[PDB]
Amino acid sequence: MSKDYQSLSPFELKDELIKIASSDGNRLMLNAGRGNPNFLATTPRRAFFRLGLFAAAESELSYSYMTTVGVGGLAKIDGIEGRFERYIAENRDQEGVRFLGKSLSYVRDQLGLDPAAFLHEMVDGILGCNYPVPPRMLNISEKIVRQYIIREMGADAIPSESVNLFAVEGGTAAMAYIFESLKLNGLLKAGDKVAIGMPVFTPYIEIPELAQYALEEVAINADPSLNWQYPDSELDKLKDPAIKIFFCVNPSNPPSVKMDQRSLERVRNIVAEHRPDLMILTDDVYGTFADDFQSLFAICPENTLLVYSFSKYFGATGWRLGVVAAHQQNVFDLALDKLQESEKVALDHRYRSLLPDVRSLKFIDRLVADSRAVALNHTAGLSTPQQVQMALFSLFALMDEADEYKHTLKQLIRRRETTLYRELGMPPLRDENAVDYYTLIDLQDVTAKLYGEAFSEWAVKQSSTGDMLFRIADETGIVLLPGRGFGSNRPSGRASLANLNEYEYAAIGRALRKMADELYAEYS
Amino acid sequence: LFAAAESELSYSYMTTVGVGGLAKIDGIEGRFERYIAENRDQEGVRFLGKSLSYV
Amino acid sequence: DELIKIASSDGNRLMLNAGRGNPNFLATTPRRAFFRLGLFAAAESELSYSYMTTVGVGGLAKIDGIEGRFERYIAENRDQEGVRFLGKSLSYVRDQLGLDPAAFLHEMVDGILGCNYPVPPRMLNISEKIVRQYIIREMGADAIPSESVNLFAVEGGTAAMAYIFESLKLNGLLKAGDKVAIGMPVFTPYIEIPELAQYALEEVAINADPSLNWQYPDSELDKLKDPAIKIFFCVNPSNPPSVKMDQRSLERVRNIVAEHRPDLMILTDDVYGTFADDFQSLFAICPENTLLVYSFSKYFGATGWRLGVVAAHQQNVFDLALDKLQESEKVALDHRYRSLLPDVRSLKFIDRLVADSRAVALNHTAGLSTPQQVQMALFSLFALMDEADEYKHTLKQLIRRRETTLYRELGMPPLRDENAVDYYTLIDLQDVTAKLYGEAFSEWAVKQSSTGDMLFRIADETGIVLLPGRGFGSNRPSGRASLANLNEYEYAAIGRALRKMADELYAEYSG
Amino acid sequence: SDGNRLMLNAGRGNPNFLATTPRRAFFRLGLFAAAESELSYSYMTTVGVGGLAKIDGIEGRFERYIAENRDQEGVRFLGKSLSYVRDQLGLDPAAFLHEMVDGILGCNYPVPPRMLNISEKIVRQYIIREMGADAIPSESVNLFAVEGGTAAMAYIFESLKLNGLLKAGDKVAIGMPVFTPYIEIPELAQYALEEVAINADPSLNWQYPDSELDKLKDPAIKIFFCVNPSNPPSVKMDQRSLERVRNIVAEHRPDLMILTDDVYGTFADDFQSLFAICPENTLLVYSFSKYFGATGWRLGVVAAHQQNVFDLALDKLQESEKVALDHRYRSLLPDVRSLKFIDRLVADSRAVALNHTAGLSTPQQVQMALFSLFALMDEADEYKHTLKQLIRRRETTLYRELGMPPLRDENAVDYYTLIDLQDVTAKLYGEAFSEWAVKQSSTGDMLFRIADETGIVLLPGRGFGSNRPSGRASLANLNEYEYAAIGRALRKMADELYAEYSGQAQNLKLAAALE
Ligand SMILES: *Cc1c(COP(=O)(O)O)cnc(C)c1O
Ligand SMILES: *Cc1c(COP(=O)(O)O)cnc(C)c1O
Ligand SMILES: *Cc1c(COP(=O)(O)O)cnc(C)c1O
Ligand SMILES: [Cl-]
Ligand SMILES: [Cl-]
Ligand SMILES: [Cl-]
Ligand SMILES: [Cl-]
Repeated sequence: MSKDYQSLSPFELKDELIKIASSDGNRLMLNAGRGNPNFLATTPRRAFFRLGLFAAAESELSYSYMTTVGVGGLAKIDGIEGRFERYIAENRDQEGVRFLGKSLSYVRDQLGLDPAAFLHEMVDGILGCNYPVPPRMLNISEKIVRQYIIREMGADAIPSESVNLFAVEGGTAAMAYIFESLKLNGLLKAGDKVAIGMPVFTPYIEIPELAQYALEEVAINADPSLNWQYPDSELDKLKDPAIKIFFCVNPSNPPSVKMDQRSLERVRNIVAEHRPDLMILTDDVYGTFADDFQSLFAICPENTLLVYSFSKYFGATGWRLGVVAAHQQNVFDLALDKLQESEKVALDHRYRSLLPDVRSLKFIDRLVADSRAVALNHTAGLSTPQQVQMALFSLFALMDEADEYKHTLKQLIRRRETTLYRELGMPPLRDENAVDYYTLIDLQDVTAKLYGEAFSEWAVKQSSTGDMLFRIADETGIVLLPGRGFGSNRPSGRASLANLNEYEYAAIGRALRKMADELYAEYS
Repeated sequence: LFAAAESELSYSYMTTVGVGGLAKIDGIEGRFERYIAENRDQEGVRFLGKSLSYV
Repeated sequence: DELIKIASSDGNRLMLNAGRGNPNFLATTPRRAFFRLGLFAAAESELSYSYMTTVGVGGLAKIDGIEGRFERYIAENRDQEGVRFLGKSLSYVRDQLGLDPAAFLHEMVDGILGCNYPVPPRMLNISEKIVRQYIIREMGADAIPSESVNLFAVEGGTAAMAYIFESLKLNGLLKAGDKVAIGMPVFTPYIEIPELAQYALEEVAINADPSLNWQYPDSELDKLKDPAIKIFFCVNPSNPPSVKMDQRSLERVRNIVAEHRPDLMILTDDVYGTFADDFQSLFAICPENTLLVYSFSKYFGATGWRLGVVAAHQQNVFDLALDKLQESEKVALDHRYRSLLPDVRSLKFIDRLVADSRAVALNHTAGLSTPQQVQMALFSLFALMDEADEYKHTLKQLIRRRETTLYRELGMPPLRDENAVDYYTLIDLQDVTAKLYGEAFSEWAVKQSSTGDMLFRIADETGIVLLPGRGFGSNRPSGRASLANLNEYEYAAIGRALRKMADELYAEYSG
Repeated sequence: SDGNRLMLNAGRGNPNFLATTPRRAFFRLGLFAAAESELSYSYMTTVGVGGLAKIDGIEGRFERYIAENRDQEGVRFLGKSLSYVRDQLGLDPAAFLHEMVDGILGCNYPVPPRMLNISEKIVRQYIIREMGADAIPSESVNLFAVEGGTAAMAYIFESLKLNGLLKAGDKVAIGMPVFTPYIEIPELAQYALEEVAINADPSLNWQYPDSELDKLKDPAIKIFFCVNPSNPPSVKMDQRSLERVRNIVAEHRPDLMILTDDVYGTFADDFQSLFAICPENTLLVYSFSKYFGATGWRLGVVAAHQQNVFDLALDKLQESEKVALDHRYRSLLPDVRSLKFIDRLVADSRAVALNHTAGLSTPQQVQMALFSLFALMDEADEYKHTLKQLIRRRETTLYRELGMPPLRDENAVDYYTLIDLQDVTAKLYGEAFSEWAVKQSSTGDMLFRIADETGIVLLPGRGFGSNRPSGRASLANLNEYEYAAIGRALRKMADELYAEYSGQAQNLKLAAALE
């Protein structure tokens, strides 16, 4: 397939290169531009499996008949704290159990929630024996996860009670649901313009283009000379009232830098002074990998729909865990109040089965209903075991006051960067906005640092992206994404610093150094 | 629980937080067989062992 | 001399006889890992012995199926620290270095049993790959392709220097009368060796300047431009001053080699590097001109293990110098190494170190014992796997705590800068007296005492012998302590003794 | 193959057996030591950092470790070790335990450098017993621990040169045949010594004839260099030979230096070293490699008697030579004329100035002391008998189809065995055939046939001067089916030589019946 990559003829060369890839991880980058982590948070997963064993015993205590097979009943909330405290006490030597005991203290003692309700939500939830209720998100899991979201998005000033979440099957489901609900509710109409922060991976460029949404894309271009920050002139394009929504991945993918303070402030001022109606849709999956991250959701909560995925930070791509966050008073609901009477009446009919007064149905709840064709709203929602795992990842981050996990992953990314660039003039100079979950390996910069500016200009002209990607693939079996495009004046390639082990980054550096040495030998 | 151990066998660095790597397919039958042999008294484990035979 | 007499102890004797402070701390996790690995290996060996007997006899461990058996041992012992470390080690080698896991485990098991001669003799295959990653990292030599670094495992830096001077002489790279520039001050043994009649080298001092916090001035380093100086011999971080060469200094040498002395040999002893902040070796700066000697002794608390390596870049000035010898010298060398290989002119200097270490003919049974190479690899893994440098911070904080305890009654520790290492610390009478009672008093006090009075007195009240101050000359009463070999109350006792002496000096002076 | 290459490159067979009890005792001692270190570390920390073990109270703590681990083989051995050192050698038990604990942690430089104090006393008891040197008071023997016999020979030749005991052109008598490395070292240009062969006689079963030993009476021969038991022949010098050397030293050459390598002594029956016969004239080199299957550990010792011919020769150097040595060794002590040769070996091994940090690593010395204790405490020699029976089992397997093993006498060692075609064919088909087969065949065809069918390369039989097709194998480095394959290949070859001899004979008869 290779959609992201493609986005003796030159075409067939590209096809041959794609065929070299041999791992699911390499193919995921070529097809969809995502780096699947090869690390994962184990403590909250062990806590999840240990909670399940406790829950299985709680279920068997509720089965009343002598049975030859394993059948259980529903766990009881009465007496649950004491039974859970016995389980904790009998298993102090099991890491997952110790984590569960601390998480109960955090929720009961720091969040101030009902301990038996928490334990029962977690036990019944991990048994997966009841439909999610309410469908938008389990009650205590929502309060736990939103504390995590607010902290990592740098949105401390927003009172936590003003934030609501819809738990979904990763950012992948969130985007599918959000675009469908914006169309269904007349918030995005045929011909409307969608401003997109670019560069961005292909799936997000593609969604608005679907014929089912007659949308026009307007590029808000990141500037390489500014280390991929969006210049004020680009951000100012958001002033055109024709742009109904600003769609952004922050930290970005592929550049992998977070928006700096100047950029965030610019957007905040454009919104307060010129576009109080602007809808913002931001995907902040990489936030925790940045230093002192602050989301567009923290800056303009009333105008932003935040999409947060747990996939990359917790190494949970296969768990499909995400949330859509909205402030209680937002521009989407303001926009719904402004629809023409004809659209409002059609929506009264569409959601009539949900509640008496549809005009009072908030957009975040329309997302839930639309995700399952409305009529099935009562059985909608993310599975309860998924919500439980999501809550345990959240508690793991929240209870780690010194951010040990976050520091561990950031040092791992830097260690890999050093290994990759060792033989290429060392890692590129970083700054406070660098995230580097993805890295751009530029031929001009590498050859310059190694043999000087003059050799480098002769080198890029002598070479090509295709040449570079082929030499690396042929020697290591790893196919990098084209950094700029096969026709570029500056041959470059991109790799994720999350999906390979050190000797593979070393091999890539060695293949590239070798190519640089042979070019210089010729230039000698 | 077996998979968490498999993931931790793939983590290369010293750390005080629990971090694991991707589980390896090489030698997996042997490690699974050891897990099964050591936990013959746990109901879930006997079931996993028979599942392998069925498949 | 008189000091050892009034204060007898192995620690004191070592300080005066060898100018070294033996660490009183040691890395234990990789040691427990070594002993646990040994228990696994003993069981592997016993199961390879085919006959029944009550006697403890074992056979050779088998490589086939070794990973599965090792994984069972790890899974069965999650509660033994040494075993968990071994489990992480397997992943680091398999997953981060990308080396064959069965080969790594068999090299470690076979190696700890010590049942086979080291092969190749220069260094076991996988231990070399593991240890060079550790060397490259701590020497701050990241820009050097690691496949270009080769190592010869030796019985500590002590064996390294002996091997190196003998091989440089035997191969005509350092002839009697050649000038050797030495970074001074340096401890006595390095002053003495080049001057043995056996080598008869002429020493040229590159003097560290106390007024620059013991860095070498550009004027001193420029002496290297003199072509008669064939080699620059340096301990960095230095012993006794204990500071690392600053950026200005390393760049000065790099320019000299690049612009004036492409042929200069460099021999650097960087055993204290890990105790410095952001250390960078001359090997990282001039890899093709430098023979690096690295000892595991001080950092790991492993003086008794005798673990060291000699590192060389695959393309280096020593082999260029071998290529530039006169043909008649080459012919003599062909006859010397004839038994080793058909084409002696292709024999690299690092492989000559190995052969010369055991009189050439015994080359195939030369090299560091295999259990020593296994322990060296485990110390190296322990540092590589410690991404946050926790062990390093712990030792640095321990050094600082001792320094604070030592100087508490002496005006506090001397102002530290980015190049400070302080494995050895200078206690200067004038400086201490100045901080306590004023420069006026310190100029007087200094004429009232002397290095000998100071040392004899401290040794008599505390049982501790300091190294006499070296580097200024003699003009200044002063002594050096190691912050690595004593416990807190002993540093407190030294400070107490010096303060009392300062207080008596002041009592007089005041009246 | 590495084992095959070792035989070809170094002329030695690496054992495939090893002493495990003393190794388990070493790893268990280490775990005890690690906990001792951790208890001397005073600060809370996340990483494993330890302090130095304390001697105060060490016996009680060690006794608790022993009592709590009665089920671990290594631990029982350790407990008996303490009794042996304390109750039989009469040494300080706390000092012994602290030397072993601090030693195995490898946290202090070896002191004194020549050898740890207690390890030296323990190892010399073992050396004296296995070398058959009991008549020598053990206090009269000093040892220098080194990195195997390999390091010993390098240090010894270098020290003999540096101190002027052997000068260019001096003659060195060498017991032959001997393996290659020892013929090559004396001829290096850096030594330039003249070699004089002392040839073992195959008709004397590889013993040195008196006429050969008598070559030592030549005053120009400064040293006799011998490997005993020998390699490659693998026989120990008999009583007659030892006595001949003893009489020559006593009557004609009181000044003769003897350098003997006795690594194979424990494989011989009732071994006696030249060191036991002429202690004052001999430097003994003993390696632990072969007997304990410890080639990778590199454990060796150089042994010298307190009063020896080496120090006498240093006292007889020209005053000009002593003045130069006064300068070489000045940093070590004030009276260089009192520095004994065994201590110059130590200083010279590390360029003199690094003397105080010279010496074998302490964990190596601890392992060597445990191998020594294991042998000393094995009163009935069970380990030795076990190894000898394994060697004999392999020998039986090798020769089963070759007419059974050759007749062994009281001087046989057979760590290496000589497969002599003349003997094998005589045993299979008679002397007449045997006399004919020795003329038809060659060592080269023997080695090629075996290598061709089995993958195993043997060493050519050396020492004969009358074309005797033969090859040598080590009985220490292969498994039974490999020795069986070697025997099968040889039997096949003997059968083809026989069919041909038989055919020629029948033809000779038919040809005559036609005339
Ligand atoms: C990796 C990635 C995600 C995660 O999507 P999920 O469906 O939640 O796994 C989201 N957005 C971007 C830009 C990504 O690169
Ligand atoms: C302590 C130290 C060493 C270590 O020598 P080893 O033989 O390796 O124990 C080396 N050089 C210097 C300058 C040191 O002070
Ligand atoms: C096997 C062997 C040795 C052992 O040498 P090390 O260096 O001690 O391993 C010594 N001498 C001879 C003749 C040998 O055959
Ligand atoms: Cl657990
Ligand atoms: Cl179960
Ligand atoms: Cl342990
Ligand atoms: Cl044991």
